[PDB]
Amino acid sequence: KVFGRCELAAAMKRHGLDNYRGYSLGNWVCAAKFESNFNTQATNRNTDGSTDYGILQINSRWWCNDGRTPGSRNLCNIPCSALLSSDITASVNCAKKIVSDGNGMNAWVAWRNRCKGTDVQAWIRGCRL
Ligand SMILES: [Cl-]
Ligand SMILES: [Cl-]
Ligand SMILES: [Cl-]
Ligand SMILES: [Cl-]
Ligand code: NA
Repeated sequence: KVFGRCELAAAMKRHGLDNYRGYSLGNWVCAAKFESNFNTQATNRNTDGSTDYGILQINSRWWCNDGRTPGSRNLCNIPCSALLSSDITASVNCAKKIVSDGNGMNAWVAWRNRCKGTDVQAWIRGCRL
């Protein structure tokens, strides 16, 4: 599923992501924009052989099981496929664990490089929330 901007903001809010760990909703929307272009089926292979999955490009090295990342963990206790669903519940639940892991949203390198410090409220501008 390819979400609209405000559609995704609303789904993230429903699932309690807004201001989770102090990160306003526009931070999450901006991160999704640059990680997946709002496409739940986004995947991207890393050089190390891990894969990133879904709207927030969550990595199999630590967070989900795909059966093909040797030595990896599955800290969200989910198949990485669950991260590609139209329903974002698994992605949001796992994102909450990632953002609580110590480095905040810096776990998402695209958020650090393209969202951090910017006018992230623009991402929820105009949205009926
Ligand atoms: Cl689609
Ligand atoms: Cl915001
Ligand atoms: Cl594995
Ligand atoms: Cl933080
Ligand atoms: Na894994």
